[PDB]
Amino acid sequence: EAGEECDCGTPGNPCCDAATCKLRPGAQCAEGLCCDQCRFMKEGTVCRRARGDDMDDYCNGISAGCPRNPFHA
Repeated sequence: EAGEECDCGTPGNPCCDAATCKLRPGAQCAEGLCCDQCRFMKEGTVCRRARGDDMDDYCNGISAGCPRNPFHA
């Protein structure tokens, strides 16, 4: 979202930096599993590593939220 949850929304977020609710360069995201150091995790990077039971969800690279795997998320 990064709307009301612009700086964090809930403290249980990766970067949770207020610079994301500001026009400060360097911070692109504060929320989502695909957000690392307030930066979008590069496409191809998993936001969820599989382990037999789980399946690998891959980040879109330009999205902080973990995109649903089209091959059964």
